[PDB]
Amino acid sequence: SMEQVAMELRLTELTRLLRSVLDQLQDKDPARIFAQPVSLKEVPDYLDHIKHPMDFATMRKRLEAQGYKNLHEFEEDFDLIIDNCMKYNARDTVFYRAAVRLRDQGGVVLRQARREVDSIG
Repeated sequence: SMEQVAMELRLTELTRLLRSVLDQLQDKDPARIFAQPVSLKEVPDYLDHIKHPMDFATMRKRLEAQGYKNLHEFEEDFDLIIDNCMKYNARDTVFYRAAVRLRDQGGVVLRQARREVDSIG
């Protein structure tokens, strides 16, 4: 149908906007701490602690399959990156501190993303 096409164009355009959001958030992680999944070879107990691992590569895979229907779903995944790190790692670690800085800096980017998503529809 023509409606299904129009819906698909909307999803494509959301995917375009989320790709730019993802790039801007990942720039706030210059150490690449959150770039890839925590290695289960290197942290073999990880899944005993963290039930839903997340990282920027995993988000990018979902994004490119157009697997984010709305901004809320994308934000859920970004918040998992931060929140998983802040639980597994202690306050006095470079990992925890990296997550706090990513959260704080990312907030700005996400605030305007929400306005753009609503504005453009």
